[PDB]
Amino acid sequence: PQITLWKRPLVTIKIGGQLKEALLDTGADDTVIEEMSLPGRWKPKMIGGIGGFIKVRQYDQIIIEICGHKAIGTVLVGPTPVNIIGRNLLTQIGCTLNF
Amino acid sequence: PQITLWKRPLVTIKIGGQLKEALLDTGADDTVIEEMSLPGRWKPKMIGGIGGFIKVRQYDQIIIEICGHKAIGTVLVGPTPVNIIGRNLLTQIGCTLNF
Ligand SMILES: O=C1C(=O)N(Cc2cccc(O)c2)[C@H]2CNC[C@@H]2N1Cc1cccc(O)c1
Ligand SMILES: [Cl-]
Ligand SMILES: [Cl-]
Ligand SMILES: [Cl-]
Repeated sequence: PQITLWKRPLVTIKIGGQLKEALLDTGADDTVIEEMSLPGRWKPKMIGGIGGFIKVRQYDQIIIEICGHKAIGTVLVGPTPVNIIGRNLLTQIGCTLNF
Repeated sequence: PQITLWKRPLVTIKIGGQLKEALLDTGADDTVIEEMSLPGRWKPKMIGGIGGFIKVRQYDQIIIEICGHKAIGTVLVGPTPVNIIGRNLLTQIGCTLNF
């Protein structure tokens, strides 16, 4: 699809068998999702936000659907204001910026 | 142009007679620039996300040139670690997400 930016670019994702709303965020290096259960071992990760740094949990090779497009990759879990699909997965689904 | 997301989508902007590097950020509602002088009245605002909030100065009707495209809108100025072009200006240059 082509998504304009007059409103927040919110889409539906599927992760852990559940539908969630998430923001397509080209300003985010990484994908971060609100607290939920994911399989496997995790590693620590620091995000640098506009207001400061924050530590989250990194899960690798997680299955996730974004607007119906299947992806498998790194998902961070922590206290994000909104679920964020960052560049790591935007690249997987072939998303570009155009003007 | 078409901009892939393998790396941060940084572009050159011209604002207030100055050249700066800024991030095209579809997850940002607003545009926020590091400390600099801008003309006109301003009012204080708080903007935030995963790492906390920062206090910024809101300037309205500011002309910017983003990667060669002129636009006008509100620009926030404050202690942001990265210059951010948000949706309020991305729309004006015709920027969309495509996949
Ligand atoms: O921390 C923030 C942040 O505060 N904002 C909000 C913001 C920032 C500037 C202006 C505005 O109106 C809103 C977000 C927006 N996209 C990534 C901005 N980030 C960075 C981020 C987020 C998640 C994962 C990452 O790897 C990086
Ligand atoms: Cl990944
Ligand atoms: Cl505006
Ligand atoms: Cl449009």
